[PDB]
Amino acid sequence: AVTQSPRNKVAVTGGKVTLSCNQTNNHNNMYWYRQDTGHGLRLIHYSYGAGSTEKGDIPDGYKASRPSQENFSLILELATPSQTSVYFCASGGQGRAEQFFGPGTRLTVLGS
Amino acid sequence: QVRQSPQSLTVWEGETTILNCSYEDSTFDYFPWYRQFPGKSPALLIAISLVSNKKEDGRFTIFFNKREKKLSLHITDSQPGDSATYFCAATGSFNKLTFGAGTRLAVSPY
Repeated sequence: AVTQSPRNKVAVTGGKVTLSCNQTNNHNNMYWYRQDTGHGLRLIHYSYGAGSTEKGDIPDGYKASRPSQENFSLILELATPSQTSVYFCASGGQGRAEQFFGPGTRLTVLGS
Repeated sequence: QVRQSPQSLTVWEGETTILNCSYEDSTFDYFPWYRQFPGKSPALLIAISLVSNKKEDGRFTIFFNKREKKLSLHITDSQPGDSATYFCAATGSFNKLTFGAGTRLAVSPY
């Protein structure tokens, strides 16, 4: 049961903005994707455990923080209309690579 | 990387739906498929490992071919409601999936 607190987020270009995740049911490592009609799921960082953070396929332009299992936040200091998709958080923790996606958070970077 | 040829599809509440996938990294083992329902999050749905060459779970079936790294999931009696985006994922890392780009399908009924 993964939770994406705010479903609709908006921001002005060049403005810090964070995306938080929470997961009832301890599933050690979490993730951080961005839905973009053209290329699916596409991951940007993710952590193995509480204090870890590892780059993904789309790192740079973002920053990730795993303050402590359960919650996992993805930070965007200095927004950009380039990062105006849907951010999906997901957890998991066994072989088979079964990932559990949250409901999603739509981000619109106003600017231009 | 992963590729899905299908991309955007429509079928008659009937026929078989075939969505194709492909990958290159020979490091890859085990490939699950996820299906996203319009306006909702992705969820798993019928996965396979190169060990075998087929897997069934209802009308959902995956056909896998070793080199010439092609994979393809078949939906039988493609019914409306099966319309989703259908993502093809591949891997080999113990949870962590490298995702394809998906192929949105919609089954017109009646």
